[PDB]
Amino acid sequence: AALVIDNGSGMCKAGFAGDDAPRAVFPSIVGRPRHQGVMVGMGQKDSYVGDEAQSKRGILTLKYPIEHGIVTNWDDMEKIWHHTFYNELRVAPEEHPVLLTEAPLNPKANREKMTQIMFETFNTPAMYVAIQAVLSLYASGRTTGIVMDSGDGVTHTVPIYEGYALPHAILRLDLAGRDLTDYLMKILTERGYSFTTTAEREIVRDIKEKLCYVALDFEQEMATAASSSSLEKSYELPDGQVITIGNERFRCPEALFQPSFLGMESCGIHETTFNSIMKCDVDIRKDLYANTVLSGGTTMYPGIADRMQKEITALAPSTMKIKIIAPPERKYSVWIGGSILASLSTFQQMWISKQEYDESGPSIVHRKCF
Amino acid sequence: AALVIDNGSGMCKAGFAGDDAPRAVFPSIVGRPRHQGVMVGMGQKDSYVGDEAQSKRGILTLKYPIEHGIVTNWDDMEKIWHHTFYNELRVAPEEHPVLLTEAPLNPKANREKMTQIMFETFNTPAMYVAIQAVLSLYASGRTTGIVMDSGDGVTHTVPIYEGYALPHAILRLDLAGRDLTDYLMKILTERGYSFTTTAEREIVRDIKEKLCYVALDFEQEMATAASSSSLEKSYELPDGQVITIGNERFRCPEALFQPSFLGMESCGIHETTFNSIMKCDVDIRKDLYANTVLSGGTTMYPGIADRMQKEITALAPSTMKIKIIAPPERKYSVWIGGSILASLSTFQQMWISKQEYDESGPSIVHRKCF
Amino acid sequence: AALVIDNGSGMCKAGFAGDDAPRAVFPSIVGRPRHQGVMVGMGQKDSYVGDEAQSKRGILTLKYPIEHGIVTNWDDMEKIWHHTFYNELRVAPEEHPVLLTEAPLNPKANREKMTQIMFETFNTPAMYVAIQAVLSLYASGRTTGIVMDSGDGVTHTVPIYEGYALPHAILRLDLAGRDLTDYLMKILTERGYSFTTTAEREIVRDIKEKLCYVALDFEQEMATAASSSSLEKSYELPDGQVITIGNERFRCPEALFQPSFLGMESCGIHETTFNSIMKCDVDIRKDLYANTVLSGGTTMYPGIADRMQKEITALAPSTMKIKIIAPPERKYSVWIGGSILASLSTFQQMWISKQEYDESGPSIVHRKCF
Amino acid sequence: DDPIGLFVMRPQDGEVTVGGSITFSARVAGKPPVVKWFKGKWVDLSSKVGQHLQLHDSYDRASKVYLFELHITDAQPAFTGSYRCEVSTKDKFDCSNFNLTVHE
Repeated sequence: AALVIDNGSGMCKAGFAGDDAPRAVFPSIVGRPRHQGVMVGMGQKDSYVGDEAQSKRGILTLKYPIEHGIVTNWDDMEKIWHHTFYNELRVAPEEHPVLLTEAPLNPKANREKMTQIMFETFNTPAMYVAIQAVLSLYASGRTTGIVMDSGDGVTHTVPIYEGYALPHAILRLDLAGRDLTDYLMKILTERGYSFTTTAEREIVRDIKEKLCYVALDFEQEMATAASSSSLEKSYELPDGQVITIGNERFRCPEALFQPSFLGMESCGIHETTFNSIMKCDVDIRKDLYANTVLSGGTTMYPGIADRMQKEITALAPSTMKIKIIAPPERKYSVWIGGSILASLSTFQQMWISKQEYDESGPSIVHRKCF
Repeated sequence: AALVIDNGSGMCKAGFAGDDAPRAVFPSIVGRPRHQGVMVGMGQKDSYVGDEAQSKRGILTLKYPIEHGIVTNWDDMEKIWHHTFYNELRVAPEEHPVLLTEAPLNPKANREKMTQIMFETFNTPAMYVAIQAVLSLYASGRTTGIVMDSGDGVTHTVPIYEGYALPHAILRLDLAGRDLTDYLMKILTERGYSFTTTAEREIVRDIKEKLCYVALDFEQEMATAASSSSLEKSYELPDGQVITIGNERFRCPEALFQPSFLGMESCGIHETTFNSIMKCDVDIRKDLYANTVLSGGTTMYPGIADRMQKEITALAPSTMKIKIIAPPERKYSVWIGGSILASLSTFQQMWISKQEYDESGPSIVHRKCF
Repeated sequence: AALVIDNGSGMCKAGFAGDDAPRAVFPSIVGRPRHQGVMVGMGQKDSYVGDEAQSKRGILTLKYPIEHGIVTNWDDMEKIWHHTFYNELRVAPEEHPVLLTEAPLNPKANREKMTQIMFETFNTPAMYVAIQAVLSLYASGRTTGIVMDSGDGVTHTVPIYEGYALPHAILRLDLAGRDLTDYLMKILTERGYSFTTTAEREIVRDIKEKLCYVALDFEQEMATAASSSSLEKSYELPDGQVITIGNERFRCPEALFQPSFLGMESCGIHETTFNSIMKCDVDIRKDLYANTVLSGGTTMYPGIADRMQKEITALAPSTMKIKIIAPPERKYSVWIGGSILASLSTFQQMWISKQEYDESGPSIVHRKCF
Repeated sequence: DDPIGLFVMRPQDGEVTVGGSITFSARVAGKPPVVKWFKGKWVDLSSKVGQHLQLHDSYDRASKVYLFELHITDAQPAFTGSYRCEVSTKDKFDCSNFNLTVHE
């Protein structure tokens, strides 16, 4: 048996290796009481971790440990990890090896420290760190293709041919669901609703996950915005207030397609996919166009696959057809890739060991693996 | 053991900590003989304290030590404290710690002076001052809600979420039962009955406590007041005179709801509760609406809970049903909270020690407690 | 010529384009008589507009048409505008074009309705709506920098680089002088002085404008408050009562710096400025730090520029020196910028014509301008 | 005759004095239909709601008929003109024209 933990901005996915679905999934947040409460017998609890924070959200101030694939504060992460192994998993790290997932083009310090905390803070016989794009590919069960991985933290592109990986071809994009949420809150103010607090900031995120969608054609839906009949959908808040949104709801997802709205010079998600392909050789380009794979937390919005197919086919030559595979439960695909990877016979030999860590040091992470 | 004293305007509630009800309850009044007596062998007794004054009410002039939650004269309070310990309690302050209750948004001088008098005028090993709204919550046993505390002195609102309190959200309202009494005496004159003396001023207050009730709908009862067969009741004075009131009695309670009759801009009691809730965060608002708690001397009148319920539901969204909890013996709830508060083991460590006071000074009250 | 009207919360500034100072400045308040008047020969005047309300303040109840940069009631605004033109200006809207000022991240409905009222309620050949931060920049005579705009309504930040706009970089903060006034009235109660009425509510605002100041260091002045010699000053009310304040005065301005006192998560005014700069590109950051501009009604208090200077320098790199320019008459800078904008020859073509409005409709406001 | 629209009851013409109040309503036969009230071709009454104008919508179970009401109070002389009522349903669009006259 082995443990697989998928850490990305906004959510923690954890479970046992060799199992199709993770045992526990919760948001990755740390919250502290900004307001001093006056009572006798209060448990205090300087900080709350996981869904506990969500319930007691109004009093607490929520801080995300990981921003843009980067961990802002290490101690907060430790509390989260403690929370996952003890509170939901109810298992000891000493007993089971642990697998962690890493975002592409990530700075060196985050990988070395992450292993250092795992070996020293929690005692474990072995651990391994893997790239998020490859695990999603394994979940898919496809040997060759291009993986579009976007989540709450950072959008990443990683084309794969016959297991071989091209370092030059890997592209990192600074667009993310959390970034979208800031855009979304900003867009709500024009309507007449204002959210300036982290606790209700999450509420728009909740809204975004189900209410928001991606238009097949941005220009055509906006044009039809004037006759708001089906475009406006009612939303209910914990407060009891009712929120109605029209053309505003579909443009937020558009921002990934149109970074210009966010003001950033960096190109949209479909162009970035093209850059990875342009970078790649002529021999492998034709299969990659037809093998596009979508994964991550922010890829759950409907219409993404249809719009991406449309945009990629338009920019790309008509000489070859374009197929994009975006299966359901794509958000959890990285964790599954991790669970399958751990279960493979070759992989167990390829573990960073506690014994190996102590002589060589933390720096072996880059040396041993990709 | 420990001693708990609940001081609010008009009444003194005191007793041993850990008991169901206080040992002695009497009105908070100081009275002096305005008329010179011509007798030999008279005690002379420069002042009378408590219910003793009520018996000899006609000769004496009655002065309330506390106005609007503010103590007008400090030595009068000392006389009442002396009276509460030595006369009914039959206990020494040196032997038992003493707990006092304080009103929200109350001036700094009142808390600092109160401790100064307790540490030096009466010797006691320790003492503590607590806010009235929190103690009422303890009697309830509830950990989350919004507390409407209105007493003879001043109406106060203090929303509580899971043991945490928002200082900004706390709203002070200048409405009180004593204020109502002035309105009531003014309203009696139109009928043809006039009271211009403090001694009979209390008599209308006595009338107010049982005869007066809050109408479910002000306009409908007043409309039905044209024909009076149920509205009019006969009240018997100590004098022997018979007093009958009609639509006049239900409207006095109405003024809390309608400050306009009093002539003050500030909104009614139900609007103030909304103000406190609006200040609070969206996430915690849903529990607060259904967790309303009524406490204090002037919340005694029947129909208050029913009128508040319809009014709060009307202004608030229909999405969440509203619950108002107003249990019997709500008047004594603040003292009860004090008795339970003293009882907990954790609380005793928290008491402001006599030893701590001598070096640091009276100013530590704000520093330590809320 | 042309007419320029600056409508921020609490005050109305109006005058003729091409003039250094506005013809009339008065508060933006509409007041109605709450108490019935029993006289013969009274005007009756259902409402009073402007400074007229200030003189007859005790009888009347005062309503602010604009809250947090949002107009709560449109008819009250119409009376104000009527009052600004006919009562002081003594001019006809048909004769002169009219310029109005808008706050950043303001809802769409407020801009569309405002134009609709100016085109139909008043007959004007043309009108234009501009953002408050940019007009202040013109009054300054600078085309590059960062503008900190705070007033009675809402604090807004809008960095400007060589005529370009950065919508993402623009940050709205829910802090205002009016908000400070509520904090201030609350703080007075602890000292034993209580104001619960709108009419005396402005009296503390008057107090705040001259008596309040911003401490160079919050901890050090509060520390020296123990020996209150120079920290106490006497204020005379219209009533004749005398009010003395100590450490209480400097801390109210502190709240802009420390939103925590207010109870809100959002960061203080200096942190917000950093957020706007961080968002902006690295190439233009160096000039922005030394080009800080302060504008608005609540930036009047002494020491604001000095406290901001140390705080921005401390958080910011020491690599570049920090300069803040806050010239005298900064309050009137927005109106002044409007007057200069109207004056330029290029601008007149830019005005939204009455003719353009009639066919297309109110929706052209967002289309034509920022 | 002609197709029969969405209105069971069409809005009616009426006269109002200065300082008085007048109420106009439309009934639609049985998602709930949406009603827009217009002054002239391009003026929307919903954005003109304040002390002078109120909009009221109600549903009655017994007849399966939706009643939409337009409320006018303190009717100033400036309100004299032509008003258009438009109601939209899942499969149909319809409008009606009525005139409001203010005397004095």
